[PDB]
Amino acid sequence: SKIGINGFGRIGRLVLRAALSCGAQVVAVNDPFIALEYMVYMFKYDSTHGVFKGEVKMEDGALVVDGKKITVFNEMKPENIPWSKAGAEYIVESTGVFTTIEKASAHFKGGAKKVVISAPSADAPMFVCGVNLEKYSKDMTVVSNASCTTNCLAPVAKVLHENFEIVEGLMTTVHAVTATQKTVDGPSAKDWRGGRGAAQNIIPSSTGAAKAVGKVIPELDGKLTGMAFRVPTPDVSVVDLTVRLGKECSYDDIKAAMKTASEGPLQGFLGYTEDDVVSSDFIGDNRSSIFDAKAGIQLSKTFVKVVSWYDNEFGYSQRVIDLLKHMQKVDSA
Amino acid sequence: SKIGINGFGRIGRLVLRAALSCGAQVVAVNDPFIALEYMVYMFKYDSTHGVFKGEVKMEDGALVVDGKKITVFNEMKPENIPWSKAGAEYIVESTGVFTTIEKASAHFKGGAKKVVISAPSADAPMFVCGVNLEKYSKDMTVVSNASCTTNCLAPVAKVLHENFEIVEGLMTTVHAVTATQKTVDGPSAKDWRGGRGAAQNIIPSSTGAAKAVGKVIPELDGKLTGMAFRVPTPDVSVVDLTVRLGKECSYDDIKAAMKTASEGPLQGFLGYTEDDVVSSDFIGDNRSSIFDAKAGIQLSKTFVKVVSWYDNEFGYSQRVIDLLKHMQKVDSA
Amino acid sequence: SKIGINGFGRIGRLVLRAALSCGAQVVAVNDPFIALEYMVYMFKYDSTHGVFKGEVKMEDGALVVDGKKITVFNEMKPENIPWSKAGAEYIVESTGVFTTIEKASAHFKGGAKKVVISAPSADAPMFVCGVNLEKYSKDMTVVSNASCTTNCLAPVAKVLHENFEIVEGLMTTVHAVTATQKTVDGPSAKDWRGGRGAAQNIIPSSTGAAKAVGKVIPELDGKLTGMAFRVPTPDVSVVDLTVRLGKECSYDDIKAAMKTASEGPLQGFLGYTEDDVVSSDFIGDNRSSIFDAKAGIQLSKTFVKVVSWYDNEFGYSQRVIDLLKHMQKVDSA
Amino acid sequence: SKIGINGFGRIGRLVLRAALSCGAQVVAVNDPFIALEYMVYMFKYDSTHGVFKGEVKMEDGALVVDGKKITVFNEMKPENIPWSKAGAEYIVESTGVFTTIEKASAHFKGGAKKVVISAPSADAPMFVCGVNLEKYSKDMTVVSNASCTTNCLAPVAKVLHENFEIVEGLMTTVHAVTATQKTVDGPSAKDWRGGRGAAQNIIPSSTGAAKAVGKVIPELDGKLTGMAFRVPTPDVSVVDLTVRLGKECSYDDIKAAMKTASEGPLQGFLGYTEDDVVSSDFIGDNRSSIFDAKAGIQLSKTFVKVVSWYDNEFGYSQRVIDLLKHMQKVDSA
Repeated sequence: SKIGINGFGRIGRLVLRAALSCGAQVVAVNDPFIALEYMVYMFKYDSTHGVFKGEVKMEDGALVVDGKKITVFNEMKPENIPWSKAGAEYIVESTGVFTTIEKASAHFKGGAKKVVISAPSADAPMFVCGVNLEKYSKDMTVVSNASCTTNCLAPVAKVLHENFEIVEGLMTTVHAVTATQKTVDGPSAKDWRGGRGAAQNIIPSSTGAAKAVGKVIPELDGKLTGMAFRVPTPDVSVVDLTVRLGKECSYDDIKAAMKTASEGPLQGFLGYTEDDVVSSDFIGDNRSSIFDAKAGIQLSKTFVKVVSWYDNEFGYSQRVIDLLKHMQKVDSA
Repeated sequence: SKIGINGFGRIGRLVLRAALSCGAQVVAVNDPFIALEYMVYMFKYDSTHGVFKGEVKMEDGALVVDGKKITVFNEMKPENIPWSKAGAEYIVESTGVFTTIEKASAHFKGGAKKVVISAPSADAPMFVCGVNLEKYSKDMTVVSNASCTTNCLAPVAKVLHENFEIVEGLMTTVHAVTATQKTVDGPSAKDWRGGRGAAQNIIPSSTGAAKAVGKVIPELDGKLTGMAFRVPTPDVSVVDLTVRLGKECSYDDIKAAMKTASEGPLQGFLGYTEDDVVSSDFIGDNRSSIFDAKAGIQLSKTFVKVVSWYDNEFGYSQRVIDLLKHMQKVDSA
Repeated sequence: SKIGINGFGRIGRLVLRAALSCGAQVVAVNDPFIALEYMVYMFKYDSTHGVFKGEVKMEDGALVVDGKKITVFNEMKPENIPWSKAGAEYIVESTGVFTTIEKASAHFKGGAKKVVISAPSADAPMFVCGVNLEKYSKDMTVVSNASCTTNCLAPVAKVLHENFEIVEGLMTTVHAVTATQKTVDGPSAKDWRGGRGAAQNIIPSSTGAAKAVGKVIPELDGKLTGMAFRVPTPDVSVVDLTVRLGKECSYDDIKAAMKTASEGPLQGFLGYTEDDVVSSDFIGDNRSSIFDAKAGIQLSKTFVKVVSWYDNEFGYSQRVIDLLKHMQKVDSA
Repeated sequence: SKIGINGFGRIGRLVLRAALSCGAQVVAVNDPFIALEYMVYMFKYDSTHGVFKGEVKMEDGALVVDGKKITVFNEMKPENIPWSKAGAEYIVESTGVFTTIEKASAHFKGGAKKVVISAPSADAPMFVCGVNLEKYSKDMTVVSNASCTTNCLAPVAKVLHENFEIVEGLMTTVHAVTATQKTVDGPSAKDWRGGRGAAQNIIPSSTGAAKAVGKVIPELDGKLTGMAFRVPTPDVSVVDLTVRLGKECSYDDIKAAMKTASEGPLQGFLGYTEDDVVSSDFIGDNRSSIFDAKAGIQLSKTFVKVVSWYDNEFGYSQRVIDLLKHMQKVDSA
């Protein structure tokens, strides 16, 4: 294993924090606007997932978590980050700014070599664990792993459709506060309705069902669209999908299906429940999207609605490491 | 005008304070577990809509609000509440415990006569402002006015449908906490997942869109269903409805259809905006349902989603007041 | 060991939950208002501390947790609960209604034997770990363990005082919502300003600075008093304590005083942090009170302010376990 | 009357909307990072305060509110702002950046003349309404007007002291969120424990009790100091003062010192109540500081604790208004 974490906040850290609990190589970190000694404190403590326990302290000028020397670097320009002097071959791009094959590639200049963009990209392919896989192979150097939501409907589409089809469909995500969403009104000079007070409000949000779904499981590319509400909730989020379906079924079969798949092949990615209630239970639930056989579920013959919940902050976080992995296997020879 | 408001917490209250921004008659209130000096203090102040101005004091042993003595009484059972010695014509039920003609009816015994249920009834007619109207005449003694969510969907159904037909559809209301929602887990002995931490979580919710709607705008009795989530938000609540239409059209006209309404006949009930953002603004917006033309709206050819926000606590408040009135011109002759 | 936990809400549970991370003996549980089957569900799930892993299910008509048969009973009257056919000698009392020697003693009639009140009581002893101990011996049958604030302030008192003496103090507790605190106003028929909306508001609250502290640590019994603020927070709580000191010293020795103590004697019960920030970290932190060296601290000669945070839900829960324990050692022989 | 408001967010704004409720002059705004038509929308609508009714529109390239052409401008450095072509006599400084005599004088260069610091300064005088007054006269061109908390303490200390004296005192401010306080952990490079997540947590806050009170009411420059907790709460706030008195007296006369002051001199600045509870009622209460008489107030013969709330957003908003007014009486001749 060998990895690298360009920048580090929400994704940046759990991705790291994830690497660790999994079997991922410690690395190099590189985050301007955060000094070596804030990261220790800044990754050791977590409002929502919280604290940690490793040997989390600095030493010979860098971060040593759990007794393992992970260089940390800084530079407001990646064509500059070392990985030559450094020697971490797989880089993860966190930042937010550096989303396109053009903006990533830039890694190398410095000295570097293979990349994964932790967000949705306009040119870069767009892996999602279920289906990612095959579509994926070694030609690929700057792969991109489509978001949290996409990762939540991905699974859930695949089941639904292939198995009953999906002819047309809509989706509501009930997002739970994000980095952006301001503490109390203000600018979103671009994002305007989320310039507003993030804690008193139910606030719409343009999103992407369109996005990876079409872009990942292409038989679709054109049948799903969808929206989002951002709510006080600190970390969960329930994706709301309604389908005109195709193969008349019984809400029931919706059940069985997702179950048969929770174990069969979506094994670790889709989960399935009926042991109800839940709510932002999932907080810390390394998973991908879980099916709630019974809650917010409802049928009308071939017109159905399902609920799937994520953990936005870290189901995804585990995935980057799984995307991250999978490739090594293939990539490595 | 003579009123009566059996009980008073959320509806009981704002329906009190409703009455007086109108041209309503004061009365008699009758809330067990609540003494006269609690009420004044308990009406003067509202965390959500709050404070007031009225001459808010006890006098010659009853409530005097805005220098206009309105009795108040207490008894755990309405077949005993005065209205005899009282002289309070139309009586409104808030409590919750007394929902059906069987249970309202009982009013009389004490000495009574004219009544409306602030909630869904089993047997009771079920007027909604827009449509309620002509279906309703004086045969009806104990008529009910189905709820908050419903009140927000009538309007929007009736435009949509009548106008593009609606063949099948689905709905998500994002409720904002209620009376019920435990402040930190606990029994819901009957209502289990909203027993849970109503301020950490998004919690599913059986609801009634087929409810009032079907049993209000008959032609549908059967094509709509839906569910709910209670989110932190102290007072708002966006109704999400998806429809397979009937008459192909373009989310556009969904636009003008709702606009012509807001003005034409759906005057003061349905509202419509295009000046976006909005959020939990609506707080204190005597209205009923507001189409949000552009927000959490999406089209796909004859498959669509519309978004309208309520005000659970008092858009409905003004309605009882109008169901309440309407009743009088007709009823009184 | 052999226990019994009469009832189970916030305390009954984490008290259960408690026994088990220790080496406490499971038992019998006895809660009107809750079926067997809802317990399992109500015990393994938790907004704030959540999920568990236990062999969490029922069997030959009881609760088996982690393959260990704990009987469950329900009766609205404890002089009625088995402890007889039951064989469980130390009962714990969570309810809330049964706070006095008079009220507890009760137990026995049915058949039973030895008890602790996880509440503050009129007449029963009032043990708190740090100090409690010695003043405690086998005479006491229905001894009680004064609350969490107290649990919070004993150590922090005892350290300051014995050590720089303490001539007069005041205290503010920033409490973090409770069972009571209605989700949207309402009755508080005896408790009024915590009948109001407790997710919108900073709502004061009478409290027991005086309570258990005088009553626990004698020499004070007249020098401390306080108040509380309930804030949105789901679970932590910070005691703010001002003292006119006695022995001049410097904010500093306040520091070593507590640190030297974190290790010395208040060992597991007092904490001490200089590694700042913290905030409602402590979430799930089996402890007692932790002193935050530098945060919410301030000096001026011998007039000072100190800050310790709790975990009202579950530092306290460990303690009942400890109180519950020690007794055994004394009591048993 | 002529005003001018450099920048405009939380204060900038309500000082606009404050002026207006007044008899202030409209003006010209000047807020880089915000377009003419976002202003209008951003002036119009408020999560906490909200909406308006004004003739809120853009016209001949400026904002006309309430049919009053108030010019707007944009550039990232006021030594450049017009006020010469322009003609708005008194400039008010909001932004944040530009807090010193040095920093505002800067204004001039462009063309301008008179100024106020809606913020604490290091070199600019510090006027609070109660005491600012006389200390103030015309040799002062770029005057400063201490902040929220201060404004809340000023009156309360002023009565207490003068009147019972104040020897040693400490304070707790229970602030409610801020422009800054990140909604999900994160940077606070300068201010770290507030970089942490503002919505989950109770979070310390350095403050200045020391600040303007010392530098306001001369006589104390040295007897007080304090801290702050931010909580969820969107907008209200309560200053917690504990004091070693000097003149003995008893909780009570604390009452009437404060009550006779509301009427007498602190007339419309300190307000005082006993019809208790309140809470984050205050929301929009043009005022300054209100003494809650009986709420988390406690004596012990010359050691007390008085509680007073503010409305940080806009009690201070009206103040700028009259610091501003007053200046004009004098300033003009």
